[PDB]
Amino acid sequence: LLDLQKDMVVMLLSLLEGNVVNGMIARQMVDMLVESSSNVEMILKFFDMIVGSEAFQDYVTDPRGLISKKDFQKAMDSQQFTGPEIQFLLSCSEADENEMINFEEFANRPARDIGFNVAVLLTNLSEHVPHDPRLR
Amino acid sequence: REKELARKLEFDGLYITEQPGDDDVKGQWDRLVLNTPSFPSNYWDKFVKRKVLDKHGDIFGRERIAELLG
Repeated sequence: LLDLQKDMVVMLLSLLEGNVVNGMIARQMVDMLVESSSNVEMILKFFDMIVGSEAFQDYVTDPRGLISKKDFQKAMDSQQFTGPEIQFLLSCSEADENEMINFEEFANRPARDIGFNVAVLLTNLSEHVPHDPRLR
Repeated sequence: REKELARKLEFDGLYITEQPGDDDVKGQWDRLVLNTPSFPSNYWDKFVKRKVLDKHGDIFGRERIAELLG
């Protein structure tokens, strides 16, 4: 899915390769991204993630290859992301041993470049259709 | 110096973040001074520390920065 998503956004960029000045077509892309912005919000909160390797000493509660789902349950959550996606993150930990959270296997969710891609798309949308509101 | 360090924390928070060692030399003596109550001796916005907890404190402990400060 990541692959597919990657090449997908690639086409979306290839579409923009012709674009420079306030492109009509790029703007229509902006508009669809307006319509689908819910989904962009979803995928991006997925992009908030390898982030959790930070959790293993910032809020450590064992440092023996294991940590309880509590000090990191109210760490970074205690300053942005919905805690629903932290409980989602407990499933991402796959309940290692039991309450304890596994470490490096979190870092795989690779996909990095996708985010580069969309980022490029964004930053370039900022440029393809310059000096504009809804876009930014 | 007061304005200096203070505005530095106001925007950069280097002791929250980009801390000096003996490198970034000026700050080595300057580490200790923040701890003191009377750091803002004469800046005439002498309340800045609480703005500092107001901004950089959310990233960390709100009172852990106060542990550094107030």
